[PDB]
Amino acid sequence: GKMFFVDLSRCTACRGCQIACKQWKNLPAEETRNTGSHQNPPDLSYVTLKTVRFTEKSRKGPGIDWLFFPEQCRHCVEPPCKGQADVDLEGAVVKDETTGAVLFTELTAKVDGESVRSACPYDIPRIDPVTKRLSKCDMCNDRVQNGLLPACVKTCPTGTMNFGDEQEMLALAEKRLAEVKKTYPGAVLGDPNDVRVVYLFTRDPKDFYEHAVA
Amino acid sequence: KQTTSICCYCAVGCGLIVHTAKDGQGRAVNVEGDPDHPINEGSLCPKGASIFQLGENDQRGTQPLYRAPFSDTWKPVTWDFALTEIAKRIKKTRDASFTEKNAAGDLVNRTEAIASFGSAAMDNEECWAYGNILRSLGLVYIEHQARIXHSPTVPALAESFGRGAMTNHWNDLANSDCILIMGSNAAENHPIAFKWVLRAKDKGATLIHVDPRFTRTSARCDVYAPIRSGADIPFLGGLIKYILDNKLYFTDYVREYTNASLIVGEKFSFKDGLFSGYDAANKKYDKSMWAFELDANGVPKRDPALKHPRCVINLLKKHYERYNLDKVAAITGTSKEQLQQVYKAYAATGKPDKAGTIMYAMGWTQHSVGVQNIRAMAMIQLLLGNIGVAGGGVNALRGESNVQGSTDQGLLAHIWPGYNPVPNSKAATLELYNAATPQSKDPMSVNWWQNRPKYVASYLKALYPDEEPAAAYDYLPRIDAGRKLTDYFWLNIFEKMDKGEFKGLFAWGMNPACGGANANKNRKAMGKLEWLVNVNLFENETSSFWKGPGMNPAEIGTEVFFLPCCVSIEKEGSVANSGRWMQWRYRGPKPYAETKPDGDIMLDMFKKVRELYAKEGGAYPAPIAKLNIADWEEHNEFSPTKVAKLMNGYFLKDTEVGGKQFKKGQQVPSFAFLTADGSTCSGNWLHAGSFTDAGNLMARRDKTQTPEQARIGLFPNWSFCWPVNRRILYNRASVDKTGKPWNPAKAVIEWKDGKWVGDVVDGGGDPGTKHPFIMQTHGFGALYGPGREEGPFPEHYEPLECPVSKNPFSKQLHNPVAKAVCDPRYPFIGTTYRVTEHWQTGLMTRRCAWLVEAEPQIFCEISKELAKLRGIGNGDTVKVSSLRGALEAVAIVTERIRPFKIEGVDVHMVGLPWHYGWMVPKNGGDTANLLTPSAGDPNTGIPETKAFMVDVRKV
Ligand SMILES: Nc1nc2c(c(=O)[nH]1)N[C@H]1C(S)=C(S)[C@@H](COP(=O)(O)OP(=O)(O)OC[C@H]3O[C@@H](n4cnc5c(=O)[nH]c(N)nc54)[C@H](O)[C@@H]3O)O[C@H]1N2
Ligand SMILES: Nc1nc2c(c(=O)[nH]1)N[C@H]1C(S)=C(S)[C@@H](COP(=O)(O)OP(=O)(O)OC[C@H]3O[C@@H](n4cnc5c(=O)[nH]c(N)nc54)[C@H](O)[C@@H]3O)O[C@H]1N2
Ligand code: SF4
Ligand code: SF4
Ligand code: SF4
Ligand code: SF4
Ligand SMILES: [Cl-]
Ligand SMILES: [Cl-]
Ligand SMILES: [Cl-]
Ligand SMILES: [Cl-]
Ligand SMILES: [Cl-]
Ligand SMILES: [S]
Ligand SMILES: [W+6]
Repeated sequence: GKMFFVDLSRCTACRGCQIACKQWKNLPAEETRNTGSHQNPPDLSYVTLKTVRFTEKSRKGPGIDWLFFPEQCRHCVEPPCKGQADVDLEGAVVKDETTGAVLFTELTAKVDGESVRSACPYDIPRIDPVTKRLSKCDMCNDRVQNGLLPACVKTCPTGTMNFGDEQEMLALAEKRLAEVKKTYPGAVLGDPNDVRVVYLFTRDPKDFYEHAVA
Repeated sequence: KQTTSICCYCAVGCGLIVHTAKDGQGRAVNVEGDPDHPINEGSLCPKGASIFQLGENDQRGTQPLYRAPFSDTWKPVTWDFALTEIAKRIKKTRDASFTEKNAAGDLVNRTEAIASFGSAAMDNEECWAYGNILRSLGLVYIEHQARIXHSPTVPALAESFGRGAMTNHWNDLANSDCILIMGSNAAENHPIAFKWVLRAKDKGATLIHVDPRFTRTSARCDVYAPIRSGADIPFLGGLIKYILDNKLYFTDYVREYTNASLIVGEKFSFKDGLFSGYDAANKKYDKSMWAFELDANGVPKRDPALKHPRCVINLLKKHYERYNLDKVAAITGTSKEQLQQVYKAYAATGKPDKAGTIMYAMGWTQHSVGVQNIRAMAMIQLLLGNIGVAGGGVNALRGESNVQGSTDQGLLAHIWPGYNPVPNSKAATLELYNAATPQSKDPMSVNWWQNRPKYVASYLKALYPDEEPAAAYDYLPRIDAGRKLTDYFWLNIFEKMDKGEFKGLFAWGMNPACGGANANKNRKAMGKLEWLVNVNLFENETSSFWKGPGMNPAEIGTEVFFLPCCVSIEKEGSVANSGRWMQWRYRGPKPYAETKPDGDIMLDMFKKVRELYAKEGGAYPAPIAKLNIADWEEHNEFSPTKVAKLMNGYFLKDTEVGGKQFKKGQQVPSFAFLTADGSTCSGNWLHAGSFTDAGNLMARRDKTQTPEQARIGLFPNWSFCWPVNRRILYNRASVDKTGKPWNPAKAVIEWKDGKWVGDVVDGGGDPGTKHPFIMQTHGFGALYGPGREEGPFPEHYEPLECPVSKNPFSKQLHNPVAKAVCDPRYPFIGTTYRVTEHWQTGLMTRRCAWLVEAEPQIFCEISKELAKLRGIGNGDTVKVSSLRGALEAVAIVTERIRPFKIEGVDVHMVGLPWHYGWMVPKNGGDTANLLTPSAGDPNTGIPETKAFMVDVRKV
């Protein structure tokens, strides 16, 4: 199916992607406050399928290493979330075989949402406290089927966000890694054989986020 | 259905697609990027990406609102009532205040009792119409955004190259080999620009950010060089010395296309931080002392061997010899190591086959030597051969979507449209007005401003087509010759308002209750107005100043009219971006509720004034009654198309000009075919060529490029840029005297088979026959710039007052041609800046829940060193205070801010966003302009918002 290649070496933390996700799905805004960071919402939630995580790492001399991580569902090739939900109710979590999207339906309201969230090695699923439905990034599966890029991919001004067929995207990831590795010797791909959202990190992925990789 | 638009935020000019329900008649249902637009290719930053939420917003105004004197509430009223009552206020105030002759007996025909602020947010056709309405009413106090961020610097580019504008354009950044971003946070403030910056990097460019702070820009550059506030001129002066010492200048370019070879007259000198001609009584220079040595024809003498001791280039070498790496490293706070690395990487672009560009926006150029900061950038670029070339230029990044256009349309007190000056009281006739143009005796100097009479006559014909230009000239108001020009500008408007000297203010598409420095003073000043007209999208801190913090509505007598305007995607018209691309956009959804496009609001207001004059008489009615608004109207509404056609201009009689025959009624094809004899009208000579007999060139969405155009991304058939579609200004400097490019792989123009191919040539003529800077009196890129008030060469004068007592370059500490208290209770250098997610005062973006979600509250950015001193931890609530006011913010403790060492003492910087205001959201915080001084600048008359003294204390 399809794959995202996310070149974090080009991210300006503009948060176009974060906003474009909400504009396309007409998602509500959260109540947020500043608690000493640009990062907000602080976490994914039932109404936030993507947030840009900001981490400052000290470096000797002027400036810092400012790490940006636009988090989303990895659309796992063999998704653990689905293994858990299926025990309660097939149809809560389904795989779109055209795109590779892992999709939550309204039937997630009838499964053990806590267990589904715990099964995810990237800690992605989020529960609505009211309806008990689960939400996360759906890959903009309906745009993709209709020949459009995901909202967060089309909006990205920097070339961070890339989307296409898995062969094309894995070839781009390999080529781009070699190139970026020049400037960022610790650069690596995130779990490139297990997921459909392949991040290029500029250093230890766990510096970007504790669940950046499995 | 589906329509195209152009983002309503920053001057990148990204394209949008808008989907509207009910086959294009209902509400917007989606707004996203235009995948076919050549600048953004469908990408949008969070501001563009949330335009849907801006338009489809239940907090927008729905209809006009009236606040009675001493009332604590709004009353909803009809448009017909609101505009009739406003017309009556305008007529009463104009009739009472109109002065035919000034105290000296000179004709001025003005009212000084009404001021107007705004706006770069309006369409170009709306900006042009607005200025003409206000001037037809006799106004002279007409200002907007451009005074604050662009006016302090644009004379630097006019002095250096002959025009005030960004020299290249956004896509052109991708052709650069070295990008110096200095006085700009482009990744946050011009985000789509980083598409092209990072594409330059992909092709091997070095990206350098010179900034007091580490920002989202810095995160993506190769080199981050910290600089202490106000130390830019030292930094740039050091780069000039480095280039000269290391022989890295592009010799043939410097010799031929700059004024390097010109001989400066014997009266020029510099000693002890003072040029020759200094008047110490009035604190100004006699610039005639800076004249070149003229020959028997009145033309500057030249020594192309660059041997004469008074050659510009030899004077320049001598001037900059003080700017050694040790002194520069000591004042900038940039390590000698990092300075060398930046200088080496940037100076490497002096090679003919390399280009470097400099990007600046507002940064800290507001102060009295900001002009000289930019002058230094222009000079570095001329030494390296980077002016006129692909990937080169001085990319002076414009702020608002249409600030380029609002300035072009003369929404500033000193200019009519097209940069023709507002006449002063001694310009008694049109003939006297026209007498003022400097001439050249140099056959190779085009000196294009000699055509100004054609543009002034054609402008008068657009406004008053049935009147002879000499007669129409008497309809427009004049400023006093005897007064300082800054008396008519932004800061002095506030000062006058606080002294009770204005009866009325239009706050048209601005929020000065948050945008003006020293908000406490300005909010109280607004209570001295009799009447205030606010035209905006939402109720705001300006509309509602009378119920603001600490205000008692029962004590404020000001009448307020709030007129709700429609968002960008609800109207048609053009906006001119930073690269001068005049881009057409369409209506998607119908105007929300009873909101109206500005053009409809102003035209209806003016028509009601005209009706009052027709019924009652009053002061000097002719300018109002005879104004040609019929050319502006279709369907009983404002017509963007018809106003754009008039701004281009058309023939008012059969005309032979430029060796062609034109018929009465045809569009003027370019400003080359304007006349001074009443045969042509043109609302704005810069627009002549934008809307021809071929149609609306601004509305072209054509990516057709020749191979030469495509290689550098000119996109000449995508919209239209002034002047006459020259995408890269000064492009004759990009070739040798045979017309061959310095860099054929990235040619801008090239002489092939008897014609210039590529860009439209900036100045017609065979190769080697014309000097490349056609708007300069003498035709050269000016390394020595004797029109600047502070001197012909940039020189460090401390823009900081409080922490500096000594200047290491001379005995002159501060600008010798320019009352900070420096109270030790406020020991920190406060500064204000933007984040990616919010817009300006935040009037717009504080209404958009997705942007609030990301950046919900005012914050205060401080170093670990300042946090340690004050006992502040990350996320603590702090009180930031100054002599002018105080506010609360959330502390962000970050290594992205570091202390400055200034004269052996650590001096701490406190960063605040200026995007917050008391109206919305709940718990958002108030404007950082509570803190900022209004004292203002002697030279620029420009406020201080980038370095002002504060305290920060834990709450
Ligand atoms: N997201 C967003 N974009 C905007 C706007 C907005 O409100 N939000 N406003 C628009 C407008 S109207 C304008 S005019 C432009 C202005 O655009 P910018 O000039 O880029 O805006 P700022 O962030 O105010 O300042 C730029 C940088 O100048 C740095 N600086 C401060 N003092 C100095 C100094 O002494 N020297 C140097 N070299 N740098 C210094 C600051 O640290 C800051 O990072 O942005 C436009 N774009
Ligand atoms: N401390 C501090 N102060 C600053 C600055 C700073 O860096 N620091 N920046 C300065 C600069 S560079 C600028 S440009 C000014 C900006 O100051 P202002 O222009 O007063 O700021 P806003 O009103 O927030 O600017 C956007 C306005 O455009 C309006 N608008 C949008 N579309 C339309 C439309 O179609 N018609 C009309 N009529 N209105 C419309 C919005 O409603 C809003 O009022 O602030 C200046 N003030
Ligand atoms: S990232 Fe988690 S929620 Fe998404 S497909 Fe994989 S297991 Fe499921
Ligand atoms: S793919 Fe679609 S749903 Fe997933 S983060 Fe991007 S915009 Fe949101
Ligand atoms: S839109 Fe692109 S550059 Fe901006 S935060 Fe998202 S991934 Fe990074
Ligand atoms: S704010 Fe500027 S960069 Fe962002 S989408 Fe609008 S025009 Fe483009
Ligand atoms: Cl609808
Ligand atoms: Cl009433
Ligand atoms: Cl008329
Ligand atoms: Cl095309
Ligand atoms: Cl003050
Ligand atoms: S601006
Ligand atoms: W601005």
